[PDB]
Amino acid sequence: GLPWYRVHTVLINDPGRLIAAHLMHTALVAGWAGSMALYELATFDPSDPVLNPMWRQ
Amino acid sequence: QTLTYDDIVGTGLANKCPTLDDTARGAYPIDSSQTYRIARLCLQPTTFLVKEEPKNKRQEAEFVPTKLVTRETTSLDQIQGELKVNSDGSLTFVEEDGIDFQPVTVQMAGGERIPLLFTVKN
Ligand code: CLA
Ligand code: CLA
Ligand code: CLA
Ligand code: CLA
Ligand SMILES: CC1=C(/C=C/C(C)=C/C=C/C(C)=C/C=C/C=C(C)/C=C/C=C(C)/C=C/C2=C(C)CCCC2(C)C)C(C)(C)CCC1
Ligand SMILES: CC1=C(/C=C/C(C)=C/C=C/C(C)=C/C=C/C=C(C)/C=C/C=C(C)/C=C/C2=C(C)CCCC2(C)C)C(C)(C)CCC1
Ligand SMILES: CCCCCCCCCCCCO[C@@H]1O[C@H](CO)[C@@H](O[C@H]2O[C@H](CO)[C@@H](O)[C@H](O)[C@H]2O)[C@H](O)[C@H]1O
Ligand SMILES: CCCCCCCS[C@@H]1O[C@H](CO)[C@@H](O)[C@H](O)[C@H]1O
Repeated sequence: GLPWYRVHTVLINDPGRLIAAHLMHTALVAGWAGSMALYELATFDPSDPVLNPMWRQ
Repeated sequence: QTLTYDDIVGTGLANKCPTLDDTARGAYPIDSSQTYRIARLCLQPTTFLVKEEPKNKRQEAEFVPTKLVTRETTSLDQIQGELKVNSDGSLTFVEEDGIDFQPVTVQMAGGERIPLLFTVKN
């Protein structure tokens, strides 16, 4: 069979499933961005942009 | 032209103090020999400001706006007391009784809730 480092080559001649895989990657990246923003909002302290701005946190 | 409870109920007007027309720019004479009282004192708050708690003592803290979250339950009303004429012609209101307190919760930017007993007791 295919070795483990080649499993995704099944997409090379399958444009529709390539689009599907690219869609899933895009979904994962967009979900990371939303998740990351929510985590930061749950931890960010906005009370002092002078001595505790976002880049200290 | 006089409103009933059923005219007012649920409108929010019950939390509002009476107003006077723009024509009411007169003068009410005080007879230093007469005794007076305030038959009704009403206080309708429109803004609640909270002083921020700063980390820097060199920094002068300011009063910031807040959001009222306990609805139209804030006004003081039906307050009465003596209105004394003092020897120097000044007047002193001495509060006696009435609905002279309201618990109020306002919310600061970021979510911190500030309860207070808004009052003119005594
Ligand atoms: C963008 C991400 C992505 C996408 C769109 C695909 C898409 C595909 N994979 Mg690939 N794969 C991926 C990442 C991805 N893969 C990763 C990270 C691995 C290593 C684990 C693999 C290993 C792999 C194998 C062995 C095979 C495929 C196969 C395929 C095809 C069929 C679907 C399948 O069987 O997946 C398999 C399902 C997964 C790999 C699920 C991965 C789950 C991750 C690792 C953890 C997620 C758990 C949870 C949500 C998060 C954990 C958080 C933690 C704190 C607990 C399809 C083209 C198959 C194929 O067609 O071969 C010819 C196949 O046999 N993939
Ligand atoms: C746009 C980026 C991109 C895309 C779409 C591909 C796509 C592909 N690669 Mg290439 N490659 C890339 C960048 C990319 N690569 C980079 C940056 C490197 C150096 C790191 C390589 C080095 C490389 C080698 C040496 C090989 C491929 C191979 C392949 C083919 C099979 C992949 C597979 O089945 O893996 C399956 C992978 C797994 C089942 C698990 C891998 C788990 C990794 C090691 C750790 C987990 C990563 C994590 C889940 C995601 C974080 C990613 C993010 C931080 C970027 C497929 C055409 C293979 C090929 O040519 O087949 C003929 C092959 O041998 N790639
Ligand atoms: C004018 C026509 C047209 C348009 C607008 C696009 C636009 C796009 N194509 Mg391309 N493509 C075209 C013609 C077109 N293509 C043709 C004729 C072919 C040969 C078949 C291809 C082959 C092709 C491949 C193989 C791939 C793309 C991909 C992409 C997307 C990459 C960016 C992305 O995913 O952002 C993120 C997405 C958004 C911000 C949301 C977009 C909202 C969508 C467009 C609306 C959905 C409704 C719509 C009717 C669905 C079909 C749209 C379709 C016309 C693209 C982008 C949406 C890639 C892709 O889909 O990655 C996931 C991809 O892998 N295209
Ligand atoms: C420019 C931006 C960019 C690019 C070019 C890529 C490219 C890729 N990503 Mg995506 N990713 C991105 C941004 C990007 N990513 C962002 C912002 C997020 C949110 C965090 C993700 C989340 C993400 C997930 C969850 C997955 C991918 C995967 C992939 C690979 C799919 C194709 C493949 O089969 O490779 C084959 C794999 C390789 C060629 C190896 C890549 C090696 C990378 C570059 C470094 C890994 C180093 C080290 C081994 C990781 C250890 C991590 C461990 C400590 C947890 C491709 C390399 C998928 C993948 O890797 O499937 C196997 C996958 O599952 N990405
Ligand atoms: C379905 C649906 C829905 C939902 C959705 C959701 C809910 C989503 C989510 C999503 C999400 C929530 C996502 C997330 C993602 C994440 C990710 C993707 C991550 C990744 C990571 C990584 C990749 C990492 C790596 C690393 C490590 C781990 C260590 C260090 C180093 C590094 C960085 C490499 C709705 C309702 C809208 C409607 C429609 C349908
Ligand atoms: C239609 C319909 C349906 C549908 C469904 C669906 C569509 C689902 C989907 C689902 C999904 C799609 C889900 C998701 C999942 C996700 C996950 C599981 C995630 C994870 C993540 C994480 C873990 C993260 C982490 C982090 C980051 C990334 C950054 C920041 C930090 C933290 C740590 C937070 C149902 C069946 C209901 C029913 C019938 C109808
Ligand atoms: C889209 C669907 C998924 C949505 C779910 C993800 C939501 C993430 C939202 C992040 C913003 C909420 O962030 C949350 O805010 C409040 C107020 O500061 C914090 O709450 C903290 O402070 C308040 C102060 O009143 C305390 O009463 C409370 O006990 C304490 O936990 C949480 O520790 C923080 O995590
Ligand atoms: C996608 C919807 C995410 C849910 C949003 C939660 C309310 S928003 C949230 O409110 C907290 C309390 O006022 C603040 O302390 C915090 O800074 C703010 O991010």
